[PDB]
Amino acid sequence: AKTIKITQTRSAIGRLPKHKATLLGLGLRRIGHTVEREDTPAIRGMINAVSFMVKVEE
Amino acid sequence: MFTINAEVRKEQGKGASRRLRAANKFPAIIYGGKEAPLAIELDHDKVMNMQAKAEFYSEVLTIVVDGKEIKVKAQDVQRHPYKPKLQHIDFVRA
Amino acid sequence: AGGSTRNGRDSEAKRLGVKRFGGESVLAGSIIVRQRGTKFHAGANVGCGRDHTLFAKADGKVKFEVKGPKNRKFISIEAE
Amino acid sequence: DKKSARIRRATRARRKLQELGATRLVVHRTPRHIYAQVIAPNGSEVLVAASTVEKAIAEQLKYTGNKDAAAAVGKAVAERALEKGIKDVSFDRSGFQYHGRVQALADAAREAGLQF
Amino acid sequence: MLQPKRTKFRKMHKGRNRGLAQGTDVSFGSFGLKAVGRGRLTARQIEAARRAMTRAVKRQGKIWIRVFPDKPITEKPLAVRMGKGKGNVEYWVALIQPGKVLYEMDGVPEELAREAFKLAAAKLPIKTTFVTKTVM
RNA sequence: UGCCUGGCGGCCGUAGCGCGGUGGUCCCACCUGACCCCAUGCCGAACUCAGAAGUGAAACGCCGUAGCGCCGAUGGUAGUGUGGGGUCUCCCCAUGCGAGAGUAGGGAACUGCCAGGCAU
RNA sequence: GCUCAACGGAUAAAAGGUACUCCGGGGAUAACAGGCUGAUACCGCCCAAGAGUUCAUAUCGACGGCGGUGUUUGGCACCU
RNA sequence: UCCUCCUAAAGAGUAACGGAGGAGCACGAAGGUUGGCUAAUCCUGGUCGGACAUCAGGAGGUUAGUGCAAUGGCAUAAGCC
RNA sequence: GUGAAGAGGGAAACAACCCAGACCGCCAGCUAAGGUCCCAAAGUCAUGGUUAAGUGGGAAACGAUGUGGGAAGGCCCAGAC
Ligand SMILES: [Mg+2]
Ligand SMILES: [Mg+2]
Ligand SMILES: [Mg+2]
Ligand SMILES: [Mg+2]
Ligand SMILES: [Mg+2]
Ligand SMILES: [Mg+2]
Ligand SMILES: [Mg+2]
Ligand SMILES: [Mg+2]
Ligand SMILES: [Mg+2]
Ligand SMILES: [Mg+2]
Ligand SMILES: [Mg+2]
Ligand SMILES: [Mg+2]
Ligand SMILES: [Mg+2]
Ligand SMILES: [Mg+2]
Ligand SMILES: [Mg+2]
Ligand SMILES: [Mg+2]
Ligand SMILES: [Mg+2]
Ligand SMILES: [Mg+2]
Ligand SMILES: [Mg+2]
Ligand SMILES: [Mg+2]
Ligand SMILES: [Mg+2]
Ligand SMILES: [Mg+2]
Ligand SMILES: [Mg+2]
Ligand SMILES: [Mg+2]
Ligand SMILES: [Mg+2]
Ligand SMILES: [Mg+2]
Ligand SMILES: [Mg+2]
Ligand SMILES: [Mg+2]
Ligand SMILES: [Mg+2]
Ligand SMILES: [Mg+2]
Ligand SMILES: [Mg+2]
Ligand SMILES: [Mg+2]
Ligand SMILES: [Mg+2]
Ligand SMILES: [Mg+2]
Ligand SMILES: [Mg+2]
Repeated sequence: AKTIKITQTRSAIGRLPKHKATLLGLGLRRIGHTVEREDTPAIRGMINAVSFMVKVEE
Repeated sequence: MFTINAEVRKEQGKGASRRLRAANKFPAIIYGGKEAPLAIELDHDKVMNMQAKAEFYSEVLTIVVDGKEIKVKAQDVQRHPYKPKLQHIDFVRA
Repeated sequence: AGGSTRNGRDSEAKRLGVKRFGGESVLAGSIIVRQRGTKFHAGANVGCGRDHTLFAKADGKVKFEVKGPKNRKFISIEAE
Repeated sequence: DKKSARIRRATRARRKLQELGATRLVVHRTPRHIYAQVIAPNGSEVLVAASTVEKAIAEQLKYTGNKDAAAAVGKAVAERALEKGIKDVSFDRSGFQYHGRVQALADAAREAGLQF
Repeated sequence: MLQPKRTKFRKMHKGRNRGLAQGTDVSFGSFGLKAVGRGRLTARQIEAARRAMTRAVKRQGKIWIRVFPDKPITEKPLAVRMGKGKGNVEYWVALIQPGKVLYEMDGVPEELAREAFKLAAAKLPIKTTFVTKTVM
């Protein structure tokens, strides 16, 4: 029901604590980890914040 | 008389204005009168040649956008700080 | 070798500022602002201390607002 | 000048009653007339009012700007306030001295039943 | 040598010199010497370039100086360790951004102003250019 | 309901100044007098009282007026959060936010409660 | 009732010398040398007011500017 | 040791043998309250009287004042009787 | 943020830079930065330009008919240079 695929494509080692908390909010754990989340503006805001290191699929 | 050809800007802001000045253009705006302000973009080398005359900043100019001539006057121009180039021009509808 | 200085001093930081911001529910007596002067002013249900400290006389939410002809900044407590 | 200094002289106690939430009696004094009105604690509407410009008060009098007129005004505004159920107010002198016609008015309102 | 007569304070932080300039257009005179590069000048560099264009015009015409050295520059003496207070004020500079008009000139022809401002820019560390007045 | 005026507010310069005009039935103001209430570090100037002959001169109110003050877009520019890059004292690219100053222009306030007067 | 002001105040009450010296430790910290840097120094260069009978550039070169070396005086304290 | 500003990066806080200044008190009224008042400076005229006392008017509108350093405040005055 | 307390791959070598966080095993596969003539794994790939300096593969003021591209200009078959 309006759900999208989010895939972590880069590492989170040297990243900010806020970006690591954003990946925790998305539930991404490792690279290539594809997760399936609903499509809200809050989700789109986390994807906006880490768009450099994720890949949103649809 | 100076006849200048223009196109309506599809997008605005810093990235667009930088990208026009990359591609040898520069934005301008026509305002004044009862009509809404119109965000145009110009070729730089033509207008840089045309503006060297004081006739440019005195006479009434014709701007063609979508084949629709608009008689204006040069209200204000923003120049590059140390290069002979133009950033932005204000046109007041005469 | 040689020299000296005359500019070594400074005082301790008094920790002023706004302790409770707007829309922030407080108890009666809670310090809202510590300040030197009346940079802010006391509005409804808000008292001004000896050192121009703004405290809440009642319970409720903090309301910042600009009133008066001089455009001075008033702090009031909305009821809650 | 005199009007402005009277307002400056009054605007401290007016703001004090403004933050006290006090229903407030406002006196205004002229050489010919004297005015009174009871104002809600919001300061935007009145409750009762009396003056020497009213016919029902001025026609019983010799001159509108003496102490006997001021006492008749404070009596009438007190009897209207108690008719409307307003009992406890706070007297705003409005930059005048508590003296003469103002004092005779407030003493008349105290005697007629207001409590201030 | 230009220098403030009074100052509220004797010393100043080193600061930075980023941003574009404001005195861009030729305001007063007809011809101008505009800075293109970035940096700091001094009262010596200013007065040497002023002498070189005053002599190049044979005191004909009028020369404005748009800049003024108001920033004090400290130095520590030789064989002094890095502590023990801020160094002593040695000279005065003016922070120069790109676009700042440094000098103006009129009463002379254009080619004479070109060769005068060229003799002046040869006394300056930063890269300059020649500009003229403009309507609007 | 209309007009005018007074009081108390709301709002806090699109509300303030300036310039010109205008108002006196009422209101207001000045104004007359003061042994008294009361007052002057002298003075009825002020404060206050008793009044109402005169005048709207001043003040005040109203109307007009863009000399200002004020307000003020659109676009652009500066800056900057994140990511990346370069020739790395400083800048650029993608993206998001986006001024200030200035311009066009606006603009000679708006509104509530009560009371009185004249009209209706 | 304490200029306990060395101001969270070692005691009511305390200055110095050691090239006659000694122990524990430190390259956490100095002197030598090395290192980084290159202010200074040295060597170049740019503009050219003038001097050079005239003539800036035969030789010099004011006012100012840009570099190089690591070579002096120094800075730091990374090795010992 | 203590106070004020900057450094301090628009909450707080934030170092250096960093940049600049002060404090180790005073007051029985210089406190409280009620009532009232509103400056600096300049211009003109005016006995001694003068750049500058005091007096009268006008501009200005706090550029003054705050027991003392600086900052923040202050006209409802926290300033002055 | 990393190292410290963190190995692996790259930057020739190079704690702190770039990519990326090692439970163990496999003579399996895909990729990151960075790379693909040989040392030394992978393009002597394709298409269109530039450079002649081994620039690349170390440096400024300044100097110069080096060379490529663009926009404009003033003389010119009444004959330009
Ligand atoms: Mg950007
Ligand atoms: Mg008028
Ligand atoms: Mg009188
Ligand atoms: Mg009049
Ligand atoms: Mg904008
Ligand atoms: Mg703006
Ligand atoms: Mg106005
Ligand atoms: Mg008006
Ligand atoms: Mg101690
Ligand atoms: Mg101690
Ligand atoms: Mg030993
Ligand atoms: Mg060591
Ligand atoms: Mg060590
Ligand atoms: Mg050594
Ligand atoms: Mg070196
Ligand atoms: Mg010769
Ligand atoms: Mg030579
Ligand atoms: Mg020299
Ligand atoms: Mg050596
Ligand atoms: Mg050395
Ligand atoms: Mg160290
Ligand atoms: Mg060694
Ligand atoms: Mg802070
Ligand atoms: Mg901060
Ligand atoms: Mg008082
Ligand atoms: Mg005098
Ligand atoms: Mg006091
Ligand atoms: Mg490692
Ligand atoms: Mg490695
Ligand atoms: Mg290397
Ligand atoms: Mg290796
Ligand atoms: Mg593969
Ligand atoms: Mg690759
Ligand atoms: Mg191979
Ligand atoms: Mg090939």
